[PDB]
Amino acid sequence: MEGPLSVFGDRSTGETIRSQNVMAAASIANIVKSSLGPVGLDKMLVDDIGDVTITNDGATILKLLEVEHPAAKVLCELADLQDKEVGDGTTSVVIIAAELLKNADELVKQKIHPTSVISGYRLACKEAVRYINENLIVNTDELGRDCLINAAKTSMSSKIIGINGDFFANMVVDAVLA
Amino acid sequence: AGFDATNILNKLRARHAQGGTWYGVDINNEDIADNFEAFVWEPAMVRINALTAASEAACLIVSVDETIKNPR
Amino acid sequence: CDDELILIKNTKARTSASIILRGANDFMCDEMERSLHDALCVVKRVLESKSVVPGGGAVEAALSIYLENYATSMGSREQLAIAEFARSLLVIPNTLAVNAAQDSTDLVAKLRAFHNEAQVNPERKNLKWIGLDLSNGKPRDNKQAGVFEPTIVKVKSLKFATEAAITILRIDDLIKLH
Amino acid sequence: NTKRESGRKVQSGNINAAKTIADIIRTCLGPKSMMKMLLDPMGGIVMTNDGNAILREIQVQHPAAKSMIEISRTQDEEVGDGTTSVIILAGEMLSVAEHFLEQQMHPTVVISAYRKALDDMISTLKKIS
Amino acid sequence: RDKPAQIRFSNISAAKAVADAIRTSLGPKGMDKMIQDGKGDVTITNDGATILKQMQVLHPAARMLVELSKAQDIEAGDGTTSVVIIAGSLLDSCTKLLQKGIHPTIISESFQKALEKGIEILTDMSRPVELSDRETLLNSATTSLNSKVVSQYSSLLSPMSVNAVMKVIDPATATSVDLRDIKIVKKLGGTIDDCELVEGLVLTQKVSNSGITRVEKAKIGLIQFCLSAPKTDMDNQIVVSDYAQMDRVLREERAYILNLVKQIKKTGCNVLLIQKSILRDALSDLALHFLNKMKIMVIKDIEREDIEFICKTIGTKPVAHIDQFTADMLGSAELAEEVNLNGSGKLLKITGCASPGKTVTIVVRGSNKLVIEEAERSIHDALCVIRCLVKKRALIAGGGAPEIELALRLTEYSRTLSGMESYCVRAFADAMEVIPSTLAENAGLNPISTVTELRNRHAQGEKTAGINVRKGGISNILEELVVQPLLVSVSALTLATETVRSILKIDDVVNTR
Repeated sequence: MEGPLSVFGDRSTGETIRSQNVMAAASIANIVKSSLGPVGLDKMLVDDIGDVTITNDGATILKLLEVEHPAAKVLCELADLQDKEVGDGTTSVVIIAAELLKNADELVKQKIHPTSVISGYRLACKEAVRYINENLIVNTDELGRDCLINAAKTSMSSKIIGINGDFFANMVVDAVLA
Repeated sequence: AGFDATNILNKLRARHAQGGTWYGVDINNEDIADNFEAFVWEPAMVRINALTAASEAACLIVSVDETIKNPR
Repeated sequence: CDDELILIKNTKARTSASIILRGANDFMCDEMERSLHDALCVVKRVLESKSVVPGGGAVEAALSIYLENYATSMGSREQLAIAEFARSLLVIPNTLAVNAAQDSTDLVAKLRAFHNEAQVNPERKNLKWIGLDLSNGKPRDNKQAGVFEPTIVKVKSLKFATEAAITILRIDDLIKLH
Repeated sequence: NTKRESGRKVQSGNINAAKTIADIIRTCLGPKSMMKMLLDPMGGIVMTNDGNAILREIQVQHPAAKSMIEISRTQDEEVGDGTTSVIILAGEMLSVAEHFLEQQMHPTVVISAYRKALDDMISTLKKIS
Repeated sequence: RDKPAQIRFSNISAAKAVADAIRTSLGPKGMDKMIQDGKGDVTITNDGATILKQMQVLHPAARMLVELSKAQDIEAGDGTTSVVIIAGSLLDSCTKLLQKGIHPTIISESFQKALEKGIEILTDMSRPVELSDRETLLNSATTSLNSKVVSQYSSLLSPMSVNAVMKVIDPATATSVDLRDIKIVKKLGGTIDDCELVEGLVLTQKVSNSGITRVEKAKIGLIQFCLSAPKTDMDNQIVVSDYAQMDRVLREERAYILNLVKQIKKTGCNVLLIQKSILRDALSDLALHFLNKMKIMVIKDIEREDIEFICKTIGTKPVAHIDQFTADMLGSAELAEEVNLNGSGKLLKITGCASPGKTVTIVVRGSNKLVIEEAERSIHDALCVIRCLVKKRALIAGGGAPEIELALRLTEYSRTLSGMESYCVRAFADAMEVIPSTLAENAGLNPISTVTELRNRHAQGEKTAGINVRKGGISNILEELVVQPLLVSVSALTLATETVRSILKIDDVVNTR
């Protein structure tokens, strides 16, 4: 860690255990960034000199990772519990989750009273909640040019290996409607 | 002014989302408000002067990461 | 194909279809089927929600400078508070397109090209394209592709984003245990 | 626990152990052939036409020293040949392309490159087959 | 020599940093402690009001503060940090005054004189509020319960806390409604919703299975008597070598005792709390299930809690062997009720009994003991802060805020004393401004915005008021609904005064071998 090393256990006596957590938060987030999604490169995860695994998943590495930092603790579960939510946000939560605990406690400490800063990271997310729920704008499969057929197609034509989106513009429609 | 910069600075930003005429933090009054109406008064000429310096005074050496010196 | 299936024609309790994927080998069908499932899933994820959000951070990098200016809106410590998160809706694409090696500072150039004072707009429509297609690294006008995620998966992570932040605060009295 | 290793350095770790295997059995390959000697810590003579045989009998590193056995065992399972050829192509190409390309800053167009240099490869091969 | 100063300084040093590492207090501040111990054991700790006791510290004055940590917790049960946060507020002046030409003796009564005048002014900022008032009970519980574990179940706990106190209330501004009085028992199952205030005595025992009495007509438990049987208390010359004669001994042992338990049910007993001792085996597992054949609630190795409360409430004593029958020293019982809510938990409920005008027994429930302890420590400290308001009827500024009010005004008494210790008072009269700015300690970046303000926030508010430390916003520190009886704060000052004054007399080097 950083700071006084003679008192173990997340007493670094001051922001030393805040920063060692946020720099760990940033560090534990460094795992998932280059792992983010498929464009995020598959990591080869050494489980032992004889044990490895290859995953770019955000929640797969961190279940395997050990975290004795509190901010590294909250980051693994957030990758996992949002995976437990969906699996969208195995990677997603991790990046800013390093930042917001680094972003939160700073002003919280500044307190006029700590209650003020808590919403700042909720409020914009709430304002993202509306904005996110305000989105029919992209991802709508039901509204296509071909509707479900292109919802098939464009989703097939995203993963397209081939004539996926030709006969397969039909199938995802056929499959869900069979 | 005895003030925390940032909150005051952020206020001034909000105060420049509200106001923005002369508003600023004035150690003159140790307040945050219109400067020119706070009797914070200096010609606008020195601004361009400083700002001709500000951005340009920095861009000189950052144009040089290879800097040669000689004994002679 | 030397592959036989027992065709039950006009199933009278309810309709059905069993779609036979033609590969020259069986693993050609999985490339289809992997393209199919996510196509099936994303349409099923549009069967999860009507309101649906674009893949990629053009959703976030929009509100980013929207809400990092909304920092200034409340000003004070909240301009600190609100910006700290709303500066961070910039960073996810900075991971996204860079995972595609697009130098997302070029992407946020394209993102915030969409993201305007004139376009603050999730709407349901695009006067700005809010889609960021993560099979590329730069926005594509697909809204039916399989990469995008429903509004269910996101507002979740919004809690998770703020969850690493204040979860670690509520402690009092840092101590040492022998 | 908390540890992070990075990219091109890990890619280099992928380059290193493989780059060694890419050599002797490449010399052992084909009508111009060699043997790969293995010194036992007691001094026992071992030489083969397969370096993975030498690897199984000596220290194997967690990098591609492990994998260039694996994928050659993958090559050993399928056609039962080219294991000698796979070890010497992979680490070589990974030693060849990456630095030239990553200084241009991308695995990305290199991601497409191998299957593109595979494409004509597979293509004109079957054509001149 | 030099021996007294250093360790006494170390008493002021090692304990101060511990007391300095204390104040993160009142809510969302700092970052969580997942604590690798001095032994390496990894432990998660939050809400340092409890962590005080949990904290393991050595060194003479440093371990003194954990022992001083319960000092606020032992009698009061509210604001447990109040003494530990000021444990270094005296150590503030300690160094200076030893270095000021002021004697540890002159520093000794200095703590006193500062304590004397301190608790005096606190009475002025103590707003007396009715000792029996449902609100001053409910809201004292609420405000605490708001800070304590459950903020929702507060609405359940606070009246149950009120109802538990108002049952045992001996309405006074002096000691009443003790902790030995109110009996707080835990039951697996139910809910905190199903946490039940029970006026009558409820013993928490391990009851064998069911098919036993949930019903009326029971003579109460707490029996120490063994059941004398062949192969128990009675001589059997039947020798055990061969398996058959080894078999002949248990059968006369098992066949006889079932008459004994009938005699036990003949006493009218549907309940036996059996001594944790053994007269031989005391009651064997033969005897215990035979007791369960008679629907007699029976716990071998009963807790000490239901031994004394059944003496305190039901007025119960052991009764003799049931062949000898009983002296009927078992207190009066009527309903012996085992609540099975989804069958979870074994709970002995005596509805109606001898009672000492006291001992509400509140059954604290939940899906698990963790859910239970969410209510229990909360209802306890809710009872406690109510008990504190029953102890001292008043509500003052909560969370250490009034000490900064006491700070300025004790600086006035720094002048009124005009003594050598008036300087000592002065040094400490400014050492009570430390906590609110210091409570903000541990969280984050760009710090200083909190510090001198919380000093000035009362100073700017004259001697009247400043921002609340637990709530926030410019207001009266005193009237918030962050409120504690005057006891809690006058406790803390009284507690740290002494143990830290011992430091002044801590001298040389002396160690028991």
